[PDB]
Amino acid sequence: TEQMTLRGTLKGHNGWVTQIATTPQFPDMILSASRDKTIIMWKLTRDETNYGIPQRALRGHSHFVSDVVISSDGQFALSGSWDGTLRLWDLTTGTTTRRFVGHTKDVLSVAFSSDNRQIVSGSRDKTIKLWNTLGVCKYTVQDESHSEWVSCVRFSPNSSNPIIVSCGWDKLVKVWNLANCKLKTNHIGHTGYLNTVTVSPDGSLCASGGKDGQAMLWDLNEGKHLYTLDGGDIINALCFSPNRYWLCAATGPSIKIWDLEGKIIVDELKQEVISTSSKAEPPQCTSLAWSADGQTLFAGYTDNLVRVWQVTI
Amino acid sequence: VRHVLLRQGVLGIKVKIMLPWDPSGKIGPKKPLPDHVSIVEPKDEILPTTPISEQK
Repeated sequence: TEQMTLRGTLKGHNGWVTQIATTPQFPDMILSASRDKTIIMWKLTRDETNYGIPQRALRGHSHFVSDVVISSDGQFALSGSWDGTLRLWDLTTGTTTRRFVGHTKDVLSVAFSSDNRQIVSGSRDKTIKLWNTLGVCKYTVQDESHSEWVSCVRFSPNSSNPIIVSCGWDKLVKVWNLANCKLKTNHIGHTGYLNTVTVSPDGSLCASGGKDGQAMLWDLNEGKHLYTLDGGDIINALCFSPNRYWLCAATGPSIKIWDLEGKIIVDELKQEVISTSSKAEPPQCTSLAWSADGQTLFAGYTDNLVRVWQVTI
Repeated sequence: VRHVLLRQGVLGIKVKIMLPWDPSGKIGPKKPLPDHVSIVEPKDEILPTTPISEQK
């Protein structure tokens, strides 16, 4: 039966792992961000003595790098940072193409479109904003926006239509359609602020979570509240699987991998159980991302490590 | 400080007065409080949320 083994663990950070992402073009790369103010590009050897080595280290920020995302070609990479700026990397030696100037506060969330021509940003400005790849502002959203910090935005894969998700700490999830830039809907739910949201690879769903730590499911186009599940104390990051209908929820002491059909927990990932006391005996898990193979998944922790796992039958 | 004379010697007057503005304006003296620098604290706190979908 499909179950999990502890694969290995990476090392090479002085700051807490904030995000991880992986391009399906090169699954032999993997990319990471951290509060050591650098994004590290790795070189994955599949030896079990290690599991990878840092290849290069991209440098140049004056505050944390919150979120990071790959290009659809894997030849570019983009970052959002708490210095209020973004950078557009050339992941071959270094040498930033462009830095995006204009925010008054942190840039928390960021994402990179499928056509590689639209780039969004969530900010503690309380503004979602759109960005040309030339590094200028196609649009700015300041009407019908969140009344609190913007937690996470997403580009939605679709048949062709433009839809983007937005969720803030005002305990609401707003869906936006481009070329009118209007509220498609407002979804109400979750007591306490929202941390994260993520969209299905098919794109008709929004799995949302927050302080509540409950996983509520919404319909993108039907606009209906499907159901709610108790996901534990707090869920900081979510990521669907590419080759299954699972959903992997990142809670503090454990990662909870959920089968969706039927609705049940498959397993709970436990890491090293080393004796420590008392407020967070293991480090909290904060980010996670699947590989495109779907065999292996990765995790971000606050001990500066990325723990690897692998599915075993 | 101002000196005032009389038929017997001099008398010294001194006056010291403390400016009150902290909310706003002119603005003349700066808005923070002087000796104990206070934390200016607004308040809001409500929730009535329940799950629903409301289309716009």
